[PDB]
Amino acid sequence: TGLSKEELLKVAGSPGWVRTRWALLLLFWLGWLGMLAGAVVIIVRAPRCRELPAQKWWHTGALYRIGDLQAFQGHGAGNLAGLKGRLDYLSSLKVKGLVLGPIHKNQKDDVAQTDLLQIDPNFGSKEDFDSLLQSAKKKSIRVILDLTPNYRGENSWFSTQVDTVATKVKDALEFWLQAGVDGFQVRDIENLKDASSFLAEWQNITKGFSEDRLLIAGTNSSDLQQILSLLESNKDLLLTSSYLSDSGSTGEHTKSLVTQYLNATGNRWCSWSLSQARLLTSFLPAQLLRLYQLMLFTLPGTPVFSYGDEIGLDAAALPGQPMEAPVMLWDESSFPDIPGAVSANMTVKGQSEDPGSLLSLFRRLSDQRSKERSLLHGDFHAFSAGPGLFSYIRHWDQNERFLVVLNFGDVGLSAGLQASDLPASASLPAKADLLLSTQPGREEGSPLELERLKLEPHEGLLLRFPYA
Amino acid sequence: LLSACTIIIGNIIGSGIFISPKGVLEHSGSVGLALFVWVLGGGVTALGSLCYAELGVAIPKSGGDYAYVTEIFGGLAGFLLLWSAVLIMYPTSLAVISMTFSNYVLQPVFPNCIPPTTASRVLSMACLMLLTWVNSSSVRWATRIQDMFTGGKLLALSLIIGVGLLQIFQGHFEELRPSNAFAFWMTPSVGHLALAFLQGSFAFSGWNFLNYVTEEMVDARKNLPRAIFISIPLVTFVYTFTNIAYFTAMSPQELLSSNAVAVTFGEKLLGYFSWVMPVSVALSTFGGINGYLFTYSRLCFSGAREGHLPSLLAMIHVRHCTPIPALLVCCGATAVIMLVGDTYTLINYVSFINYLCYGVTILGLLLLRWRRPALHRPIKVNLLIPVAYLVFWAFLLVFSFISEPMVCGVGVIIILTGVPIFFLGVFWRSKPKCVHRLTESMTHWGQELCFVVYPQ
Ligand SMILES: *[C@@H]1O[C@H](CO)[C@@H](O)[C@H](O)[C@H]1NC(C)=O
Ligand SMILES: *[C@@H]1O[C@H](CO)[C@@H](O)[C@H](O)[C@H]1NC(C)=O
Ligand SMILES: *[C@@H]1O[C@H](CO)[C@@H](O)[C@H](O)[C@H]1NC(C)=O
Ligand SMILES: *[C@@H]1O[C@H](CO)[C@@H](O)[C@H](O)[C@H]1NC(C)=O
Repeated sequence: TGLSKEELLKVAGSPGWVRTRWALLLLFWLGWLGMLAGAVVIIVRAPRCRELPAQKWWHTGALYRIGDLQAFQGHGAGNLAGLKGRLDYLSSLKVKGLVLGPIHKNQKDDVAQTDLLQIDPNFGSKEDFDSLLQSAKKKSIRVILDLTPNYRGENSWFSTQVDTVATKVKDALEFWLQAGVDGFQVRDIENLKDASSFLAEWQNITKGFSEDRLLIAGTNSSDLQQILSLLESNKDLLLTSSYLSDSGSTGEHTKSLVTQYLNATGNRWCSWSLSQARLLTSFLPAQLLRLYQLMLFTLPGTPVFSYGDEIGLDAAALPGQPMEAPVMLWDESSFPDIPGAVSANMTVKGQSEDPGSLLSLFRRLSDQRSKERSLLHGDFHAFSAGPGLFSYIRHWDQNERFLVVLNFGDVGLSAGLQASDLPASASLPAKADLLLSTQPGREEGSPLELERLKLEPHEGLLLRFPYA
Repeated sequence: LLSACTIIIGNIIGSGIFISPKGVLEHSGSVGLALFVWVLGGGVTALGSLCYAELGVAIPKSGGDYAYVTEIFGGLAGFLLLWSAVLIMYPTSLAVISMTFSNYVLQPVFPNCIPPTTASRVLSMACLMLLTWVNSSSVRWATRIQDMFTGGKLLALSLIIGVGLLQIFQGHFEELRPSNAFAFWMTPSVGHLALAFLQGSFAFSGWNFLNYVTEEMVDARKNLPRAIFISIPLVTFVYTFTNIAYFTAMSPQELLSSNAVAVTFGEKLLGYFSWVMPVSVALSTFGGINGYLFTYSRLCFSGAREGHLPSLLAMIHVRHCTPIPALLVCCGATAVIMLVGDTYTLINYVSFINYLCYGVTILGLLLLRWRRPALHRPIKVNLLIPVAYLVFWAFLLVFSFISEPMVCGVGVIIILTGVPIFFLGVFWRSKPKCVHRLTESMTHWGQELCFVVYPQ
């Protein structure tokens, strides 16, 4: 081998090399100090995270109204105990609440007889309700009771004086919050005179017990003025109204309805539903159901769905079902009155194993709404659409962005996406992925151009693109 | 025996439990599958360690895989293994540890949005330069700081285990129930299990280093197998308990969406005192880097002792007796690789090459057993252990090439490129006056620049 001797190296490295090492050592130390300084400078001048808004429990999923327990299960099982076996199914839908009932004792149009503190024995006993809460609580399915004083009569608030009715509601509240309910709902507040004062009082009491209790109000008015006239005093009140009841099959009109309603109220939390106690199918055709369900989940708010909506159940398309409380179809034998009148597409059993079924669309959408940060509390920005299109972006801070395009028309169009209508941090990209489409025939997970995109009639596309 | 046991535990344990859980979870798809992967890795590392111990007690020569492979196969395979050591596992491991140190430091500052890449890379490089200078400065200081680093890492692990025990005592085991533990959010394909195993085997890396020091204990034959039996299952249990504590602390998405598991664990479970423990994990990463530098220098000494590597990589300083050229070379190599990719890809790459080298050496042991049965071996192992290791290694490698082919392919390319340089360096022994003149000129320039001499 070849090397320099220890004594030879000492002689060689003595005269001038010592200065070189000190200069290199000083230079390397100086570079390290500046390198650390640069990182701290970059760290200080770096964009900061946005604070989370600390969402409540009625923010991370839909609500699943249950108008009548008798028709939810059918004959021989219309009881709270029988309902306890359905919570596995509901948790598959991943709803975050049930507007159960109403179940208070009410024979017919009798103010004195009507007692909101006692459960009617037909629906079960108090122990059954308590057992229902624990199973629901263990499954994180918060139960919301309904407290409409008159549900078997024509008028929901009686034709007599309403002051005693108000006291009954307040007495029911303090009792039922003691029981352990996680909210309340009152329907048809049009017939209630000076309803703004009562709503403020009830919301005051409900929020007084805890900060995780909500009050839900429902009225059939379809114009923006009375809705605002009811929300001017109260700001933390979920109000379900027939505001979107009329469809018109026009994307521009729906775009106006949603944008104006948000603009009038600012950006407060809302609840998106087509009525108070009616299903989607009462106002829409068969081909629009897969379209509206995509719109309701992706909009900023808490979607409210009636029972039998995930399957698109209809009462006018199948005889023997009253329009108020259609019988839920659980299987081919769920309607024994008219055998052979039901199919496999109209039952939940026949749609759980079908990827293209309506229920499958519900389950994947409900999953995305319940977990993604953009859909939970992201900002909603809607830009210019086509002649009958409707599109918006769901962005939140640095998290993944979402884009949804809906074609309410019956004629194939093009995207026509226009820039200069989004903030600099939410600018659309040239290429974006594709999560799901309302109809089969599209390649999921395939990045798709955003300038030559074309819309099939009655089609809604959900697309995702991360920060740009 | 107990002192050797502590040596094995200290060498095996390291800042791998702070990087593994996210990668293991992202592929397993469920808590129970992740725990099964952890325990399977903890058993397979025990099997490999036992077989390596048999090999080491068979040949009293020291040097680890390098020496054993040079003995059984020859010069070509030994130099290929040394090439893989100097090029892949040491630099990638150092880069990974530095990157996780930077991530763990910067995560509290930015809890939800990812920190800028430039700041993280700069911080990692600064930590690396500080460690290289510290190791070049002295040796007694270096080992004292290494001991306190080990103290910090064991303190961090003990606090994590204690907090997990306190939380499980009070009754927070919602995720651990079989209804929620086996809540698969994605069907795991065989490649996903293979990649999860590769990610989770990074925590056990370094269990081979006991063979690197085979020449410095008394009565290795008696204590060594018992040392493995006491040590490695204890390490597996410790990792299992740490994963259990992490899972009681969070939820699948609540943990996967985190760039640093331990800091979020501290900030959501420990409370206001959380600030202390990320410092502990950073100190653990410091210790990992220091130990890796020590093993690197010892490996270079062993490599230049035989003569495939140039002699300049084993020279010590005249005063401080430290091999600064190798340290600078590796610092440059890791600084180069760091500014390329991410922790996930680097972990997959280094774990795959780790397993390839382990399988190659184990096959060498099998070949030695078949060819030469007559030599005195103090301990004898039943053939089921090596055949099981061979079949698992084969399945793992085929799964690795099939699932994610780029990293394994490029690693194979780089190790294969070590053959022509070996042939032109060692197998080509008639170098002309030009090559010898260039070699001696570089030698003298290195001597006069670094002020280092050949060890006596
Ligand atoms: C609501 O409750 C608070 C708490 O006592 C009270 O001060 C306030 O006057 C109440 N408002 C109404 C409208 O009852
Ligand atoms: C809404 O309720 C009012 C009150 O009785 C009624 O006059 C009106 O016809 C209802 N409209 C609809 C669309 O139900
Ligand atoms: C909201 O309404 C106000 C008042 O008409 C108008 O000036 C403003 O442009 C509207 N904003 C949007 C986003 O429509
Ligand atoms: C299911 O099949 C029935 C029978 O032909 C049909 O009437 C119905 O439209 C089908 N449903 C869907 C969603 O295609």
